[PDB]
Amino acid sequence: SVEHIPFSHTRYPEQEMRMRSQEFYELLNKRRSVRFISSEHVPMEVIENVIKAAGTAPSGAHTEPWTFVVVKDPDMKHKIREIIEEEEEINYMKRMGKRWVTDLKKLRTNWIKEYLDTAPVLILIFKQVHGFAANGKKKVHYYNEISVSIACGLLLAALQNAGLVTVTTTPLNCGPRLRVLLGRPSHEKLLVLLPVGYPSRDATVPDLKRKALDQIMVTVH
Amino acid sequence: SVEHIPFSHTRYPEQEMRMRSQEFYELLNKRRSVRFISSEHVPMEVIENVIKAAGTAPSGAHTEPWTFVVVKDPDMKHKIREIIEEEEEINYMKRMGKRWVTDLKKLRTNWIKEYLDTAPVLILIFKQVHGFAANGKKKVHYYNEISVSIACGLLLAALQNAGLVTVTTTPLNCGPRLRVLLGRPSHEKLLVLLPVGYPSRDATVPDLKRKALDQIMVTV
Ligand SMILES: Cc1cc2nc3c(=O)[nH]c(=O)nc-3n(C[C@H](O)[C@H](O)[C@H](O)COP(=O)(O)O)c2cc1C
Ligand SMILES: Cc1cc2nc3c(=O)[nH]c(=O)nc-3n(C[C@H](O)[C@H](O)[C@H](O)COP(=O)(O)O)c2cc1C
Ligand SMILES: N[C@@H](Cc1cc(I)c(O)c(I)c1)C(=O)O
Ligand SMILES: N[C@@H](Cc1cc(I)c(O)c(I)c1)C(=O)O
Repeated sequence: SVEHIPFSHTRYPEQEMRMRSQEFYELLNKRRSVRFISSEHVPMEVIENVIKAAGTAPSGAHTEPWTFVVVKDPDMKHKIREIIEEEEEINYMKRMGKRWVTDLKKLRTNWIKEYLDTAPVLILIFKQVHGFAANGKKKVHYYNEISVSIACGLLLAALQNAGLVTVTTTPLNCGPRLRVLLGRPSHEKLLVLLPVGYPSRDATVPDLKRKALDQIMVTVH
Repeated sequence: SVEHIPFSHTRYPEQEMRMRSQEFYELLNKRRSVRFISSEHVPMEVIENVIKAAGTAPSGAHTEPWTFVVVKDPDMKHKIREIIEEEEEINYMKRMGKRWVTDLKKLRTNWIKEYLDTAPVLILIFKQVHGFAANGKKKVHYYNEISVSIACGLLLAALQNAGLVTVTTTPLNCGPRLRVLLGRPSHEKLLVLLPVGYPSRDATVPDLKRKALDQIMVTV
């Protein structure tokens, strides 16, 4: 059924629009995945306000196919760390394949993940690959992966705006074990882990360049 | 290859963090998919900046596997409308199946898509399923769909921040036809299509409510 209201919208005059879009670009452009996170405590309000932000993503036919699992318990965080090192280490020695580990080299990345223990909160984003109403019939979540991914793009923006850092991780093959560990139901699958907090004093990043605009944008006549 | 540098953070005193993260939530919450786009011209510098924003996304092994095809030419915009409308008609009639079609009544969409002609900008996000080294050899794009989608998330944030509207659309079975029409290379696949501009004077949205925090978040 559902009815249809007018849309009220807030416009800015063209000059203001430009300002806000340069500035927002200049802000997002400082976002860098950080793999070295201070142990220092983050305000729980903020973590909430960024998850809230993520939950404003669009989603196939309005299905909102996403769960955000927040872990700050030092002992559950450790248990996650165990599952992921065990798996990542197999992924590096063999599972990923030679080509993938080669391609990874430059980032100086290994199966050791200090941050899963040091980061004050983790965020595990789970997609719901279908759902159930209160009625208990299966519902279809169209384009669930894209939807949750967008939402997730929204998370990254809110974190960077709120002055927190993270890295977007997809720990290969740790899905099923983390589901079970975290008591998530069978219709939910892990899509990303994000460790959240302040960068560590000694935090570094790989000196990578983003592509020039004329290499992501094509105008067509 | 490599090179690793000290990372420079720009920190905020906690009170300010709650304030910024609340405002940014409120800001984002006023975004809705809008399917009635006015034909007013929008400024390029802005479309540009929302794309620069979208391009600052993370990506699997720093592959950046995204191409944003911007189309403002009315002729071309029209030929996109023909293709899509032709195909969504089939989609609604025979091809999406009954369940899906029903799931969509509440939103009052069909295969007529006027914003394809009306809107002053179309943005087609394509994902690069693989790419090419400077030296011409194939390189793998790890998690390209998630990477491109994420970028797309930042693009939606950037549109919103800037006072424009759109509607994330997935034109099922339009992929190939639009690819060739827009001249794109074989290794590119259309993800999503965004008609961008201001809302029409008349513009509606369905009256949907969003989940509350405790229906999406779970602490352990
Ligand atoms: C990936 C995905 C696919 C979508 N595909 C379409 C579509 O093909 N046609 C359309 O009108 N809207 C599409 N949308 C818009 C959604 O229907 C919209 O977000 C949802 O109905 C709730 O709307 P909201 O943005 O106002 O919160 C899509 C959204 C998502 C994220
Ligand atoms: C979906 C996808 C998967 C990723 N997986 C990992 C990963 O598992 N481990 C890791 O350290 N970083 C991962 N990242 C972070 C990227 O390596 C990083 O985004 C890329 O090198 C560019 O770095 P930047 O975010 O600072 O721009 C992933 C990013 C994307 C979008
Ligand atoms: N892409 C088609 C069908 C469609 C409508 C909506 I609303 C939606 O959320 C999804 I998934 C698909 C169209 O544009 O009408
Ligand atoms: N997930 C592993 C390996 C990995 C590293 C990077 I850097 C990356 O972009 C991707 I795709 C995979 C790890 O976290 O070490």
